[PDB]
Amino acid sequence: NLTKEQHEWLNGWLELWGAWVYSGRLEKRMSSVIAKFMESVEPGRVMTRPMCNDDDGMLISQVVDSVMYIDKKAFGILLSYYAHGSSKHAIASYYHRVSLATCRREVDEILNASLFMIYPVLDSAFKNRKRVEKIKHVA
Amino acid sequence: EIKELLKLGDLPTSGQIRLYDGRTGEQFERPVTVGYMYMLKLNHLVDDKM
Amino acid sequence: EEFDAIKIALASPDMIRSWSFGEVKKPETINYRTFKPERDGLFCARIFGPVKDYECLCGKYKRLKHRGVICEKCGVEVTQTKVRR
Amino acid sequence: ARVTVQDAVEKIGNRFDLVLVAARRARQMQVGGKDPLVPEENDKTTVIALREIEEGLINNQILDVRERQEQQEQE
Amino acid sequence: KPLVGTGMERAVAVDSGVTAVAKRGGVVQYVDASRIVIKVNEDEMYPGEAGIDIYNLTKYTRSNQNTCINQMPCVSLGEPVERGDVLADGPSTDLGELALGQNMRVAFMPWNGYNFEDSILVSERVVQEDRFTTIHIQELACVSRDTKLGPEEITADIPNVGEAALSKLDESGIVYIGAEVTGGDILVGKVTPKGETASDVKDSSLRVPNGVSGTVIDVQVFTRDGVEKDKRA
Amino acid sequence: VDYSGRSVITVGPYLRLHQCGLPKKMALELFKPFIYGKLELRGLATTIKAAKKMVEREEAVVWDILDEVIREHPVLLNRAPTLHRLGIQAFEPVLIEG
Amino acid sequence: TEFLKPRLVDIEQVSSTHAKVTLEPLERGFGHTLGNALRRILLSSMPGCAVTEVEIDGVLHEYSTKEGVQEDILEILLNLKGLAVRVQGKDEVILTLNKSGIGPVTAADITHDGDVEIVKPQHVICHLTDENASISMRIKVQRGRGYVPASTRIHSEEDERPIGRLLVDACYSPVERIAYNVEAARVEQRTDLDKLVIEMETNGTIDPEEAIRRAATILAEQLEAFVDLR
Amino acid sequence: TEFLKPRLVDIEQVSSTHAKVTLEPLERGFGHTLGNALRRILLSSMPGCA
Amino acid sequence: ATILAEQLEAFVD
Amino acid sequence: NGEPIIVPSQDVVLGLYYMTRDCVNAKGEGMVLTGPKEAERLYRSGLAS
Amino acid sequence: GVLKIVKVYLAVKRRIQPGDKMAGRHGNKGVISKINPIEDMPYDENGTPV
RNA sequence: GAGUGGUGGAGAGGUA
Ligand SMILES: [Zn+2]
Repeated sequence: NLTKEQHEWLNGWLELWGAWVYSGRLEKRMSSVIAKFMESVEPGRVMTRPMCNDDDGMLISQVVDSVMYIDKKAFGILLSYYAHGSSKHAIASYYHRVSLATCRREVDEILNASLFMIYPVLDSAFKNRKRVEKIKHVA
Repeated sequence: EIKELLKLGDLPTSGQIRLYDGRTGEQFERPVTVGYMYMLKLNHLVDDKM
Repeated sequence: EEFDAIKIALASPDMIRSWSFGEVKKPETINYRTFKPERDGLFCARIFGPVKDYECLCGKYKRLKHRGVICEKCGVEVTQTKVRR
Repeated sequence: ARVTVQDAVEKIGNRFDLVLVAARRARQMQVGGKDPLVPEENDKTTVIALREIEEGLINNQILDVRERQEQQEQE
Repeated sequence: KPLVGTGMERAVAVDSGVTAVAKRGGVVQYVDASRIVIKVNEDEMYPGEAGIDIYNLTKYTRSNQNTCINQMPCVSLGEPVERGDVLADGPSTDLGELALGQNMRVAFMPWNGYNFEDSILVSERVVQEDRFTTIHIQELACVSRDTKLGPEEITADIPNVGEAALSKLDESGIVYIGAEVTGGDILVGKVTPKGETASDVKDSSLRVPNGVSGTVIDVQVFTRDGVEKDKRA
Repeated sequence: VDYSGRSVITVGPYLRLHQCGLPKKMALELFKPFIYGKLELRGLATTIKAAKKMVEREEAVVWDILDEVIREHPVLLNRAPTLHRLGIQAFEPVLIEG
Repeated sequence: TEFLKPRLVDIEQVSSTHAKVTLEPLERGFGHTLGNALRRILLSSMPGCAVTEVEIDGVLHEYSTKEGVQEDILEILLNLKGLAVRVQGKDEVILTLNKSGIGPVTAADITHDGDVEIVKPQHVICHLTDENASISMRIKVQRGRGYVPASTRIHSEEDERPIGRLLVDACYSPVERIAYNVEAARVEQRTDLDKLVIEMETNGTIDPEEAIRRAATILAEQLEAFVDLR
Repeated sequence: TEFLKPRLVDIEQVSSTHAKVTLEPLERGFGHTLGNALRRILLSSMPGCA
Repeated sequence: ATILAEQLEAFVD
Repeated sequence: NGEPIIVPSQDVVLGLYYMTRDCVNAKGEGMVLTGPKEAERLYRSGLAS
Repeated sequence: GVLKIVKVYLAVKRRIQPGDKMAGRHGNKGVISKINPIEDMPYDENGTPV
C-alpha cells in the first residue's frame, strides 16, 4: 500500500486540519470563570491539538472539497473521526446500529481509498505555492 | 463697511452672484449667495460611530 | 414546561430546605492560590454542582458516560454546568 | 405586494390573518418544498407567498382543505 | 487661518501654551524640522549665562483624545525674532493665530435634496486637496503578566501561525518601526506557558482592532529588573 | 439584543419610500449566518470554519452572495427615543458603500 | 438639414498654463451643449502624470522627521503631490533628486532623464539648513486619470511593500479650471451663429488642442453606443 | 486609459409612441453628459415639419 | 446622436 | 389623527411653492398649449419661464 | 506581577467621507451627504466651482 | 473531551 512515513505525514496533517475545523462549531463546551482559572493555574488532561494558519487549511479544504464531492459517507466519517475523536470501532458500531465487522472493514477501506485519492493532488498543491518572503527595507 | 470692501474687491455689492449649474449646464434662475465660511470638522467621526 | 399562572406565597422553612442542596458553613469564598472553591464555603461545589462541563473536581470522571455519579473523593455530582446557576 | 400589500389586505380582510396564512405558506415552501404556483421571478418565499395570496390561488380555508386533502391521500 | 476672525486668536494660541514662544529676542542660529536654536541679543543677555536658548519640539505625540500634536517651525534661518514672538506652530495654529478648521467656498441653495435637514454637500476638490484629513494616533498596549506557570514570552516562535501573519514581525516577535499594518494582524507576538516549566501553547499576541489601519510610528518597551532583555529591547 | 447595528444617518433623496441604504460592512456583519447558509447551499462552503474565513477574507463571491441574500428582506430602522408608535419602520435595504 | 461644422480657428496662449481657445462656427443653440459637455469631460477624464511612490533613504514612515531639513516629511509629500511632470514615451518612470548644501531645494534640481520634462523650475520642496545634511529621494511617476487614493491602492496592491515606499495619493487630472462662453459669431452672411470660447487652466503639462481633441474623441466614442446600437 | 462602453439593455416599448431606453453602465458623471446633450439637441435642434 | 457625432466629426483622431 | 405623516418638509415645500406660484408678465405669458408635455418642453427649452 | 511592557502607537489618517460631522462657528452643524464630482458642483461664470 | 474576558460598580466629560 502506501509507505508509512507518508502515512504518518497525512495523519499529522489531517489531524491538524480536523483540530482546525473543530474550533468553529457553536454547540461546544463553554467553561465558567473558576474552571478557567483552575486550568490556567494547574492543568490536567485538558490539552489541545495544533491547528493551522488557515491559508494552508484553506487550500487543503479546497482540495478535499473538490475531490470529495462524489462521496458523502467517507466525508462524514473523516469529519466525525477527525473533528470529534471517535474511534473506528465507535463509528463502525454507529453505522452498523442504524454485520458490524464488515462495516468496520468498509469504513477503513473507504478511508484508504479517499486517502489514496487525496495524497498526490495534495503534494502538487503543496509544491505549486509561492512562499511569501519576509519584510525588507529599501534604504 | 462690508459693501465698501466688496466695491474695493470688484465684486457684486450685495454678495450674491449668479451661479450656473454644473449638472445640466444651464443657469439658476435667481442669484445665489457665495462666499467663504470657516468650516470646522468635529470629533464625531463615522468610523468611530458605526 | 408549560405554565399558565405564576403563583406566589410565603416560603415555609421546610420549603426552603427542600429547595436547598446543602448547608453553607464557612465564610471563606474560595482559596487564593489554587482557585477551587472550598468545602461548605460560599461557592462550595459539593453543594452547588460542578465547575467544568461533565467533570469532577479531582478529574477522575471526565466524560458524559458517567452521566450523574458522585465523586467519592470530593462529594460532587457530575452534570452539565447549567446546574451551577 | 412587493411595495404595498394592501391588495392582499383586501383579499384576506385583516393584517394578522394575512401574516399568519402567508407564514403558513412560506413554511410549506421552505420545509415541504412545494412549488410556488406564481412564477417566482427570483424572489424570496415571503414575498412569493404574499404574491400568491395577492393573486388569489390561496386563502386560509383553501390552504386548510389542501393540507387536509394531501393528508387524507397520504393516509 | 480664519479670514474672518476676532483678534483673540493670537491670545488663545500664545497663552494656551502649546506653541514655542521665545524667551529673549535675538537671531536664529540653526532651525531644523525637529528643533530650533537661537542666539540671544547681547543687549538682552545676562553675562553670567552663555547666551543660547534651545527650543526642543515635540514631534507627533499623542493627545488625550487620540489626535495628533506636533510642532512645525515657522521661522527660517537668518531671521531675527523678539521676545514674545512665536517660533513653532502647535497642532492647530497657523503663525501664532488659532486656526481650528479650514475656510472654504460656500453656496447657500438647495441642491437636489442632498442638503436636506442640516446636511452638507462637499465637493471633490475638498477631498483631493486633502483639506480635512486629520491624523489619529492610537495607543495599543501589551503587558507580559505572570501566571504561576511561568512568565509570558514575547517571542516569534509562536505555534499555530504561519507566514500570513508573522511576516511583518522581526526575529524578536515585535513589529518593525514603520510597517503598515491592517486590522487583525499581529503587532507584538506574546505567548504564555500553558503547562509547566511545547508547553507554551496559548497564543496571546496583540491584534489591531478591526477598523484601524496605518503605520506603526513608535514602539516603546518597558521592563522589570528580574527578566533579561532581548535583541529588540 | 443580537443582530443589531448602529450608524450615523444621512439623506438619500434618490431612494423610494420603502428603501434605506445599508452600508456594505454593517450588512455583511448583520447577515453573517444567512451568508453561511447561502455559501453552503451554493456548494462553496462545506464547514463552518471555511465559511467564517471566507467571510473574513471578503471575496467577490461573498459580495455576490450578500447581494442575493439582502433581496427583499427587510430591516427595522429604530431611532431612540422611540416616543410614538412610528419610531420603528421596516425598509427593504439597498446596498451602498460608505 | 442645413447644419455646419466647427473648427479650432484661433488658439491664443495667454501664458504657459492659462490659455483660451475659440471654436467656430457653432449652430444655433449648440453652444451651451458642446460647452457643458466638453466642460464635464475635460474636468473628469483627462490623462496626466503625477507622483505616486516616494522613496527617501533612511526614513521609515512618513510621520518621522529628518535633521537638516525644515519642512517635515508630510510637508514634503504634500509639496511633491503638487508636482507637475510631463513624460513622453514611457508610462512609468523613476526620477532622482540628490542635493546637499544650505538653501532651498527647487524642482529644477531633479536629475531628469531624456523623456521627462519638469515644467515648474521654481517648485520648492525642501529647505536644507545644514551644510552636512543630504537628501536622496527616488520618485515614481505613473500615468492615469481621475483620483485614486492611498487606501484603495493599499487594498488593491497584490505585491508586498518594503518599508520606505511611502505611498502618495494620486491627483492625476491636469485640468483644474475651465470656463466656456457663447458669444455672437462674426459671420459675414449669417447672424444666427455663435462661437465657443473655452478658457482652460491647465497644470502646464497638457497641450490644449490635444486635450480638446481627446475630449472630443471620448464624447464621440461614447455616443457610438447610441449611434450604432439603436 | 480605457473607457467603459455600455450595452443598450432595454427598450421597454410602452406604446407605439413611448419608450424607455435603460442603459448601463457609464463612467462616473457621464450619464448626465450624454443625457443633457441628447436632451438639448432633441428639444431645440431636431429637424422636422409642421 | 448622429447629429452630434457629425457635429463633432471635425477635430477627432 | 387621520392626517398623513409623510408630508413634504421645507425643501420639497420650497420647490413646490416655487413651481406653483405665478408672476405677472414674466416670459411668454398668454400662450396656448396642448398640455403638460408641451409646457414642460417649453420650460426645459427655456422659451417660457 | 508583570515582567515587561511593550507599547506601540498606530497612526491612521482619517479622510472625510459621508457621515463625518461638520460645523461652522455659529451652531450650524451638519453631516456630509455626498462627495460630488467637480463637474457636478455649481460654478460661476469665471469658472470656479463652489 | 482540543483559543478566550468586559459587563459588575463608581466618577467625570460628551452626542441626539
Ligand atoms: Zn473530582
